[PDB]
Amino acid sequence: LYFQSMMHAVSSNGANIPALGFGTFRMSGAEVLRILPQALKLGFRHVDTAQIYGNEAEVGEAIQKSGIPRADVFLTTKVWVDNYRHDAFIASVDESLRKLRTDHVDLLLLHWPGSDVPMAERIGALNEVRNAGKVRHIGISNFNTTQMEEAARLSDAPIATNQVEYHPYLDQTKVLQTARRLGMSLTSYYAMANGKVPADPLLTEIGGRHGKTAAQVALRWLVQQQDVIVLSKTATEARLKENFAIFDFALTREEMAAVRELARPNGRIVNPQGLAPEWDA
Repeated sequence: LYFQSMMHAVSSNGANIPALGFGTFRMSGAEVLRILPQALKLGFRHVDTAQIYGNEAEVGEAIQKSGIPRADVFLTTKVWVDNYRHDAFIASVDESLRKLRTDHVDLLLLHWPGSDVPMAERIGALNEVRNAGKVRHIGISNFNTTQMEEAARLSDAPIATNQVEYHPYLDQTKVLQTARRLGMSLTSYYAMANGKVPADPLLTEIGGRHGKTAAQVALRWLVQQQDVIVLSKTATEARLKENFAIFDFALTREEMAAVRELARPNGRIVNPQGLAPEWDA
């Protein structure tokens, strides 16, 4: 069918997030200024950044210089945990918008659940900036299922997505099931599992069958799942074009089950003490 070879957007409780995004996590400012313009030319329309990454300024510059109308880009940033108290929260959002050279972001996330600031205060501030017209959609990041349920319950506005580490080596069964019940999506980071993916023999085998790399296989395995969005880090023009070409093909049912078997109890890469929650077991 005509639309099955094209990138989809993912219904994310009303947010419609493009299934593949340009993630600026792990990217320097200079890397962003070089590569993001090319990404946008090539056809990327979802850009993901955060206060803590320190590259919002360059994201803003790159988008502005691209000549892509603002309304055509889906732009996400994240509130850093140091900015969680109400007044710091509101101020940090205005500051992000100055760096991003726009009056609104499409999506604003709480970056991590771990904080002394009450959840309802953070969720309250998310809703405030949404109502102010500074944020179109609100969401969360690295929340466990208990916190997802709590966020959905406390928030007047729907929670669009939970952005979490997700790759073949980390099982997200419980998180996905909760997301789908609550109507939110899951946004994946670390699809490549810090280099494990290109070295995986099973993924290279499946990739071979389709004329695709192990990397494209992992990206496809994510993007082929219902309600899953994937962020890619492309620090060179070559990975850029490769990562984008994942709507060409589909994995068989058996290929999907096999990639799912790669999950390991020690597969999680990102686990900062204090910020990370008690992950679902």
